[PDB]
Amino acid sequence: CPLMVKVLDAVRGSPAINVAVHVFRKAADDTWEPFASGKTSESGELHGLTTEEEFVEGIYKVEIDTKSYWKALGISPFHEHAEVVFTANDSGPRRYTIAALLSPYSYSTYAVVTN
Amino acid sequence: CPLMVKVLDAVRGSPAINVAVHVFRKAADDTWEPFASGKTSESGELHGLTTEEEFVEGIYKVEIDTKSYWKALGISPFHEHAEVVFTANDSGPRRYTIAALLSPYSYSTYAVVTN
Amino acid sequence: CPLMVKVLDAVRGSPAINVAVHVFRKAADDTWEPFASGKTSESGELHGLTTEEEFVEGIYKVEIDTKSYWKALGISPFHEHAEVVFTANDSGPRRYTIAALLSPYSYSTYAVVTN
Amino acid sequence: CPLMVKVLDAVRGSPAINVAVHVFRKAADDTWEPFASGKTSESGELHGLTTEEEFVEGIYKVEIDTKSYWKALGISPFHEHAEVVFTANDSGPRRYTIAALLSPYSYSTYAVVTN
Repeated sequence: CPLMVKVLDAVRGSPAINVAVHVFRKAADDTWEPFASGKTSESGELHGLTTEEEFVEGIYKVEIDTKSYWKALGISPFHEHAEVVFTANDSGPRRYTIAALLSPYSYSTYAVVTN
Repeated sequence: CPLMVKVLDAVRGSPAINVAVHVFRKAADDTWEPFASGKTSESGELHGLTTEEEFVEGIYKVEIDTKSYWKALGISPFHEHAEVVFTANDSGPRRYTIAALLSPYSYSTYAVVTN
Repeated sequence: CPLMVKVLDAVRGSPAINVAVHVFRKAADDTWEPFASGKTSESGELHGLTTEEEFVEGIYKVEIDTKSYWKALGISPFHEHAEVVFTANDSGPRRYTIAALLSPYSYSTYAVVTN
Repeated sequence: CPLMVKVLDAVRGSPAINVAVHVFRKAADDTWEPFASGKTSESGELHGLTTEEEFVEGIYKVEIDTKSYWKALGISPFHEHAEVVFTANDSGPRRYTIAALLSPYSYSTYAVVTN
């Protein structure tokens, strides 16, 4: 599991469950190519998006579909999405945890990168 | 104005208005002595807490009364208050802005220290 | 000034100065069209990006060029940029402040929407 | 494990290791009584602070000794401590994860509360 996404709801103090996550990788033509996607579990985590073989060096974008999450809770939020754009594996393979803490008019994102 | 406090509401996307703020200074007996207090304005800011003369080097605590703010909005919060403890240090002229971004189960606090 | 961008540096406790900011508007072909851009001032703020006339309802993206900011300071960052995607909605008069608090491996973004 | 503390370093994108954590509980005389303490592990987590029997209803303060952590990394930070003050178990026993994301001039704290 070289890439994991974790999403927390800062209004309820709970994992954000069933949040759609789309990962893209920048292609040589500079466009965003679909790479992997999934939904967060009951723990607010999304495991198994990729493998060490497929997760090569590159620029990746993790799009967390926060607006659909808040709309299902009856909240009209500010953001469409939370986006996390980063270069991965440029100094060799690493394990990445991308976390997002959500509120209707704010989000925080952090990364924990381990070798 | 050497010390200003700013509070933002991440649920409503607005300044957090009428939030009580208490500032304390650590005494020689290691207890916290009341130093200044007020309520945030319509802009979520609290100005005029102290003066350059009174705001000497020392350890200060800013307590932002977040629970009463959320309860007034009908929202169940986690924290009793947001706390910011810091040492004021003279290293040329300084102005301190202590900011807090609030959500019911999370807060971020930052300081902007300028000359 | 219906749209303002503010950027803060959580490592130095200062406004993030000379940060490039690019604003885009979603077009009918679903691509992102350049809309406005600038660099943050000495106060970490970027004013005058647009006018009430031009800033119509639509989906906007604010890209804050955080990686170039950290690299100029000699700090190894995680993100390529901080991204803020939102819909501008007319529901009475509105002023949008898009803020970003930056650290090398994390950022918080919030919006203050006032009348 | 009804109470766990997790600390992350937002400058390095790593767990914050060997961070001292002190927990206090408000006594009937309104003073803060020592309750539990420990140091974060290699994963930035602190487990085993208390038991379901000992972690009764009350107001608790989690003091994370951030200044000593940054000073060991050669950084003179703004805050003395990160403090998290909350009422626990007032609607019956709950499991609490108290997380803190650290930077030299800012900290964010969130809680994940599960039944």
